[PDB]
Amino acid sequence: DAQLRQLVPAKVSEDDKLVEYDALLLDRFLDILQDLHGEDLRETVQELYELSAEYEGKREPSKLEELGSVLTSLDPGDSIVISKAFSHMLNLANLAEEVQIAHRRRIKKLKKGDFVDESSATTESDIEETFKRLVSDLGKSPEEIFDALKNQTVDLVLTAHPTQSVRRSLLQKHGRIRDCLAQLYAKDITPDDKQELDESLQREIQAAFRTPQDEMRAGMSYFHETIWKGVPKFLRRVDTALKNIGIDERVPYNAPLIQFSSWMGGDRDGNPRVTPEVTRDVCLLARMM
Amino acid sequence: GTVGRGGGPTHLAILSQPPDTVNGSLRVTVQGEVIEQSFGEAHLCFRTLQRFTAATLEHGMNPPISPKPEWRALLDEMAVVATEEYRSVVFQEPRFVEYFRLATPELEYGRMNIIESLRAIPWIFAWTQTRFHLPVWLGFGAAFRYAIKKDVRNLHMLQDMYKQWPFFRVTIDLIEMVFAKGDPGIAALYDKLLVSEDLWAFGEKLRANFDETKNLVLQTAGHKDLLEGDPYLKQRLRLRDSYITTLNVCQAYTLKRIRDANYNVTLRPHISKGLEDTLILTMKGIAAGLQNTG
Amino acid sequence: AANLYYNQIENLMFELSMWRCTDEFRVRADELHRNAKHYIEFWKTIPPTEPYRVILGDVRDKLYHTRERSRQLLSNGISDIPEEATFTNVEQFLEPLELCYRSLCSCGDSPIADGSLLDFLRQVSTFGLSLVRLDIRQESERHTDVLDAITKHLDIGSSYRDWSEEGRQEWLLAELSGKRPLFGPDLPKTEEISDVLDTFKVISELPSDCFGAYIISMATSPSDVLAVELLQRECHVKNPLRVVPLFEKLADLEAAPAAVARLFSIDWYKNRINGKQEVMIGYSDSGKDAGRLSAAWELYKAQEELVKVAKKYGVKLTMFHGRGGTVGRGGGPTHLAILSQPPDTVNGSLRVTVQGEVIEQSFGEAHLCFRTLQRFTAATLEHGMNPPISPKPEWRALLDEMAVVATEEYRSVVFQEPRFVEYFRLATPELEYGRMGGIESLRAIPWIFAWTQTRFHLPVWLGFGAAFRYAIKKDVRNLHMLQDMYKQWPFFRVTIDLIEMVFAKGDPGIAALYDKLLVSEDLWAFGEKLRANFDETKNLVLQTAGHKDLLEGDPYLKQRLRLRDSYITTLNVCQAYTLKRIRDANYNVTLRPHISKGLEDTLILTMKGIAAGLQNTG
Ligand SMILES: N[C@@H](CC(=O)O)C(=O)O
Ligand SMILES: N[C@@H](CC(=O)O)C(=O)O
Repeated sequence: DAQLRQLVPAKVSEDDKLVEYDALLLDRFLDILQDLHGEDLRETVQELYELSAEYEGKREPSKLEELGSVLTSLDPGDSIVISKAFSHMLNLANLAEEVQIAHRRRIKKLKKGDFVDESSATTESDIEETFKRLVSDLGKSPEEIFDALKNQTVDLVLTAHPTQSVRRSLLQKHGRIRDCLAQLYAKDITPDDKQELDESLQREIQAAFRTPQDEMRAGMSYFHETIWKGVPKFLRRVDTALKNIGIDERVPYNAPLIQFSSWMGGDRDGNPRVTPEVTRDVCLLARMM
Repeated sequence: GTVGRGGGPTHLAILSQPPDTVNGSLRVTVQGEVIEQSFGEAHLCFRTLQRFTAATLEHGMNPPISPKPEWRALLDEMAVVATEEYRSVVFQEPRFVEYFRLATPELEYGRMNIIESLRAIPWIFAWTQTRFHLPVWLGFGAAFRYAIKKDVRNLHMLQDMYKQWPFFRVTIDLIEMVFAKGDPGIAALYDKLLVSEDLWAFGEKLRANFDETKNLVLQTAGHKDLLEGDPYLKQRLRLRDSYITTLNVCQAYTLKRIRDANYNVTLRPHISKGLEDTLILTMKGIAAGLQNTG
Repeated sequence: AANLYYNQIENLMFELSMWRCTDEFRVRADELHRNAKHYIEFWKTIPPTEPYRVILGDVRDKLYHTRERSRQLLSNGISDIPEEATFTNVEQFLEPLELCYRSLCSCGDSPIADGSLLDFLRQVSTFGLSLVRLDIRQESERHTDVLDAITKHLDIGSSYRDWSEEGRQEWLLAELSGKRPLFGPDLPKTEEISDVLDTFKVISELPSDCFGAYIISMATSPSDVLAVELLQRECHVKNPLRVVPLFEKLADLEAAPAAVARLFSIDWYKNRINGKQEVMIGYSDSGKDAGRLSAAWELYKAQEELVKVAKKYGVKLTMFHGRGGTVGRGGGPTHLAILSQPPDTVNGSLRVTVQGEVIEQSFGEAHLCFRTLQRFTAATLEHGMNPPISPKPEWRALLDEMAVVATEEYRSVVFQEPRFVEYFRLATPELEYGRMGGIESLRAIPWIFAWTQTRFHLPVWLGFGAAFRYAIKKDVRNLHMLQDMYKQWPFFRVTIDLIEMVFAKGDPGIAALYDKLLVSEDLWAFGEKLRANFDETKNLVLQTAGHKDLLEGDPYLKQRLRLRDSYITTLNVCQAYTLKRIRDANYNVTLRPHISKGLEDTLILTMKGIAAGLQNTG
């Protein structure tokens, strides 16, 4: 299970659980692999994993050739299963990262008090910390901050995924995996709750494992999952930060502080598949959504 | 760009914009390979919206320092040197394109899957796949080497720039992130399997460039190791590498099995209860594993 | 100390037989006729007609009891002698002596007072009750470990080691500003952590006259100093030791002035230090990081900058010179070395390491001892009223450039050559020094020791070669500038003089012998390259000095070294072959039948003999 622990021997924060998340996900996925394709398949996948984890430990080129002698001996059908498996393991590792990042508690005494703090989420200023530095270090007034805020726009332009457009229902499966991971390590979790969260996690891992208009609909998937509700949640936080520097007004609700744009079905540069009809379609799709 | 990294690095990237280039109006591409990390999880979405909003507001009530005259002058010269080296490899080597078509899956990307004539996304994609990342770092090596030879005090000036000038710090930080996603040993494997022997010397020359450039980048950043200042990112990348390495080896041999009609393999009897489908799976998985570079 | 005073006080008694004294003195001697048991020669009952003997006889009794109480407390932890029967502070000791002094002077006997009694008063004032003040030194990281265990036990999501420098300062200053105790036996302690805290405990229980500076090795940051200040207070050191950062690496020196300025700007620390600060530099330490030339020039400049910081904040700065510098040579060369300090870096307060390999030459013979005290005292006084010339702008610029070249050459050999440590372990008795990481983790003393033994001295000269070569190539008139600097600039002249002295102790032929017998032949090309560097570096040093031969300007030292060499060479040859006989199980020798009436013992003898022969280098 561990060996991961040998890849990454130290914790990076006291609430660092990333190795544990990965060991858990890997352990359950391998059981699922065995259930679906047999113990021999599972043992081969497990062998390849050990070989490449050994490679990460010292980076001997001979370990890559051991990897190759196994991989090159696989017929096409086994090659698909193995490459699917390691792709899915990567997806699970990224879900674990997201959970870890989402719940890494802020340590204020990690801040250096300079601009390098802004290169990491562990030290960057949130919106109120930004307000407070502008007031105390730059002598800006809360009215000046409020006035600039009212007139500002952040415009985020969504572009298509260059390799994989992920459908909304897969995103939901991924969110349930994340939710199970987060709850499984909660403080006073009951044994039966934990048992049921484990069984839920196993079934969602398995469910997940098993045209320009299409690309656009896929790419519009983040609005319903997070952005639709995320935008007013953050704007409410700006209001809270405003009160805490002495501005009792909320940000006016029609101020375009945040806007979203899109290239999906509009960028025809070197892409004859983006036709005038594609453009009409994505405009109607967006309005329907 | 550095503003396209998402995560925390985007925050300083925005603040590092030249003074008065934001002025209350930020317009930024959210790259497809980054959108899941930027918006997939609700807390991360909130924090993406927050850092764009906060950095936009702060910039231009708080522009970054303007570069010292000697910093300007050194970069003006380094830019000439770096462009010359980059162009001498990418456009003026008569066999570069040939090597490019062998050493990377670029042709197989460009018949499915989504040099002056090549689009930028395939250019970045091809060298990302083989963990070599030539488009991102090529030219830094000659530039840094030139600068330290030109005047021995430029070593210390480059380090002051990295410490003091947000533009230069975020520029180096991105190179360092991409080097941490690189492995010239895996690139060498693509050469061994896919590149004719008369081009192996060329490939090895590029990898010596990779290594020298990496060390010049580390020296400018004051780091003994990659991502020394970011152990959180270093941990995340380390935990990805095993799965990506497996897909790399699989992709390299699969490409040889697809391309070379005379490459003989001994199959083992079927284990599980086209090779192109495998190639496609390795491309999607490797890209998912490496996300944003340059 | 008590024994030395006790073996001297009877001589004062014998001599001060006078009967004339002041009314105050008579009063004091009349009492003491009832508030000679223990004595060395002076056995008789002291009559009241000898008042000075009555006073001094009571001092003798206190000194005996002081000596014996310390002997018992040391030997069996316990003493039946009450502290009130002893001298526990130097004021108690000085009082009756100064009484004797003023009484004699008041009665017309000031010539007598200015004899042995004055000598004795100066001894008490010089040596106190301890002879020496003891410095305590410990690594910064060991203090960080203590504070990490303490904060981790607070269970607040993170601990001291995680925090940024600014975060650490914030926590330290809130602790220091507050009244809340830091401790309780509620603390899980490792061995090392108990050692740190028990060290402070021992300090807290002993007289404050016993101690000098608390030195922090590998110091970088204000928190390093505040951490010790906090731990001293919380371990109940009632009179805390002054805290002295030792900045070792070149990057640490570059950051030292801003670190010291931050400390001085902190109200609690400013109040704590009462207008005084000591900072330690370590020449051998910094030369191991970056090469000797670059360490020497960066140390010159770091002291310039520290003086500016000290002046801005109104603090009296004392520089503590650690081993390896020109001030550590002893003899005459030390005199110019002190005078060569940057302006205002001395300011009436010189603190210098007396290296163990130099102490015999500095103090063993009574005339040399006198002349050592004299040159330290004379040069210290002169420097404050006669600073050396400040360098010309072009000298600084050239040195700024040479330092980059020299460090690059030094580090390319010592840290970048993949097989350097391998070669180092073979060509050198370094591993055998320890028996009885790489170079970064290796201490500075073994580093210098190892190459001293083979007469190669690589740590001292490596990097001067590339630097001089670069300078001469860059502009043909730099050779004349380097020679003008040697002629006109004390800092540059003493720097080069030390290098020339070390070359005079070197022999690449002997070093080549160690290679032949001990180094894999695949590394013989490497050693040969180093020896070619040795020779080129030596000749460029000689060119800078305007010398055709080593020590051309010092025939006295040249004669001395030449007369040692034949014995040292014998020990070198013996050590090289003895190392081969110890290491290589396949090395065959034909013994001759035993001549006179383990090989490890011979190895040890050669190492001690060679070190005694070569004394100080870098
Ligand atoms: N987006 C991260 C890297 C990654 O997640 O692949 C960064 O730019 O630092
Ligand atoms: N201490 C002498 C040399 C020696 O006696 O070995 C010097 O520094 O010149």
